[PDB]
Amino acid sequence: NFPTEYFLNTTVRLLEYIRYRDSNYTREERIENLHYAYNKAAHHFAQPRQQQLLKVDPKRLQASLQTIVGMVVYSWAKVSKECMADLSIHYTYTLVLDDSKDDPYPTMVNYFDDLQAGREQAHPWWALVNEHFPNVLRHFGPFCSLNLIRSTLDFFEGCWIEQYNFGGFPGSHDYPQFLRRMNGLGHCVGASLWPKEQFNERSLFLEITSAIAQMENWMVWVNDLMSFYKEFDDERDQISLVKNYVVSDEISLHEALEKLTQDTLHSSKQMVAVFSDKDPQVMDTIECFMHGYVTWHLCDRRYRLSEIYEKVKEEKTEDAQKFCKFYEQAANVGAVSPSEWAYPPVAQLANV
Amino acid sequence: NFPTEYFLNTTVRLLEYIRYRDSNYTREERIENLHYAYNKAAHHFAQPRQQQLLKVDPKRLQASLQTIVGMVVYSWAKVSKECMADLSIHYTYTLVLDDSKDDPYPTMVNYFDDLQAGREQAHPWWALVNEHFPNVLRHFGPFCSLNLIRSTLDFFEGCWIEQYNFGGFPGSHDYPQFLRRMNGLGHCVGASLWPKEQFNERSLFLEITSAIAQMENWMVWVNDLMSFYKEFDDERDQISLVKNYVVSDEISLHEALEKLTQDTLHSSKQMVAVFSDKDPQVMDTIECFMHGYVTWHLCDRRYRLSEIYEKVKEEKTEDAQKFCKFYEQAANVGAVSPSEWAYPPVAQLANV
Ligand SMILES: CC[N+](CC)(CC)Cc1ccccc1
Ligand SMILES: [Mg+2]
Ligand SMILES: [Mg+2]
Ligand SMILES: [Mg+2]
Repeated sequence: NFPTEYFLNTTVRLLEYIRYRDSNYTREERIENLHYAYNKAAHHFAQPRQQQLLKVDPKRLQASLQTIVGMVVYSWAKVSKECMADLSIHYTYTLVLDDSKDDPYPTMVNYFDDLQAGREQAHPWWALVNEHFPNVLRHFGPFCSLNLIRSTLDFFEGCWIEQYNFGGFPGSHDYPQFLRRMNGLGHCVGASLWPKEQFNERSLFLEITSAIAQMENWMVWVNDLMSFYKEFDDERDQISLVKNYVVSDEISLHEALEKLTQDTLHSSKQMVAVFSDKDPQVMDTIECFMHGYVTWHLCDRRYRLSEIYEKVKEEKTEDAQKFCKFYEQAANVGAVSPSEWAYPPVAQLANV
Repeated sequence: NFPTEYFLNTTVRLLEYIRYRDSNYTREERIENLHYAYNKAAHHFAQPRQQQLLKVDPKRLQASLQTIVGMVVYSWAKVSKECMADLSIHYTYTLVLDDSKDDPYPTMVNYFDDLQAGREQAHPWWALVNEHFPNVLRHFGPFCSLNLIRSTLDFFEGCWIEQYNFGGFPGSHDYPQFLRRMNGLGHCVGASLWPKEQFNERSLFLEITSAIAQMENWMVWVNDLMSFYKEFDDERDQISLVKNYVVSDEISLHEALEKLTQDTLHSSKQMVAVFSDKDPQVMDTIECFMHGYVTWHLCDRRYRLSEIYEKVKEEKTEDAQKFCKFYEQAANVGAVSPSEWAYPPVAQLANV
């Protein structure tokens, strides 16, 4: 019984308030990048070693690779082409784990010993991610790298904790954000926004650190919101910030939703206050990520918000009128045919 | 300036909530443990490798190791002697890194590659800490270990950031929590309260995870609260959670203090509220930690809370007397002369 209606009352405030307006790229640029990124990642995930260690249903690997290339490209609009590709590999790995089961425990028992000795991790995921990492890290200075590493690590714990579908003992007010922060790849996204070929870690240490701290919550709440739909009646997505707010904080799915919104709205207000007068170049990237990020949410299959445009394309509310007005802008700019960039299929590359 | 009355009220409330009371920890036992831990550690830090790779003025090392042994022994009341010893070494390392003013950049440049390769780290602090870690992790299961490994890493970055003496951009509301969390060592503390020889993560996963989640905030805010007296006039330490709230949030020092207190009390309440009915054995570890922690704050000279007792030992106010009650209780069990356990000095062990 997805609340609907109210969903719009939320989405609209956010979009209207952040003055949603994806302006980055040109149809003739957007595709150049979608294809470049998809091409490298797909060639990578098609190798035998990757194919044999990453346990993923071919179909899901493909859908994920596409949702990721879409995310990297639409949000990291100011980084190099190579950078998007390598980021797309790293984020495609994390998405595989985010949607998977399997118990880590058995393989994580000698984690730190194998680490300190230089011995491939028992867990296949760690074995492939740690092997690939260097191709992501080369694009960054040391500090931003630490952030990427830590975050990827935290995210690993989060997925683990998530495998107990636990929303927290009622009255464990802290639990909710504790868990969301742990699996939101906050510091990983925020730091990967600053390639060294384009930024000087030491010269912009303060702005970059501030961006990591602030963007962590914006980035995650916006997703907690936009994807409230697709994560509604799905297992594994059963445990979400909103849903755990209810359990742990003891309130109604209606209030928890208002909570997430009042927050998201504030994060947004402070992003601007803080980064407006600062280095134009920084603002530009934050700006592009924020708009591009929303464009992707209103366009990728994963979040399937189409099943809402075509479910309210009728209800003439001053609310669902704005929602649809927005959804339109989005697809208009970011709705592309996979037939123009996502090819050939990863599988087809694998059996060669 | 200085809310002597307001502080007292908040302190008594916090002590009340957590039920600050009579431990079953006998003063003769406290001394057994204080000496055991101090001894293994002093012998460790007196090793030559340690002696030449750890840059710390001998007197501060001596003092630091002592403050730590006290903190551990008085708070990890239910763990074995070896456990207290090994945690005492790891926590002394961390505390010692704040004395370092050296830029992590040059040594962090090849962090990930040396790591993945199994080559000794460039930054000496890492070389020692990572080499000693097994000595600590062996006391815990895999889950709990991951947590320690992560916090220590987050800790390293926080030190890095703190080197910039930056309290946050005005309006960057998410910065103080971000930073305090970065170097709070929360998930480390929380996860180190459950040795595998006494608990089973698999069976108590949700209880443990939840503790980590709530303890992270409790432990850091309670420390920020007790430290609020010594740091009040400390022009040296410019960036403290509260002082950052002042700058980042743009509020009066008093308003920020008001913020900490609310979070601290509320955090305390929810602690009990959530763990009273839970496994008895677990609530004991929690219940005891909170008490010794406070006992330690009340007893370690570094916080100079005795200066307060010396200024309200006669007022006939309910708060003022309640305070003294608790203090004399703590002094009763905790006030122990260093001569009784901390010997011989590390310096003397080093020449031998
Ligand atoms: C990158 C962070 N994200 C983006 C939608 C929001 C918290 C979740 C995510 C996790 C794992 C793979 C892809 C996306
Ligand atoms: Mg996830
Ligand atoms: Mg998910
Ligand atoms: Mg979500």
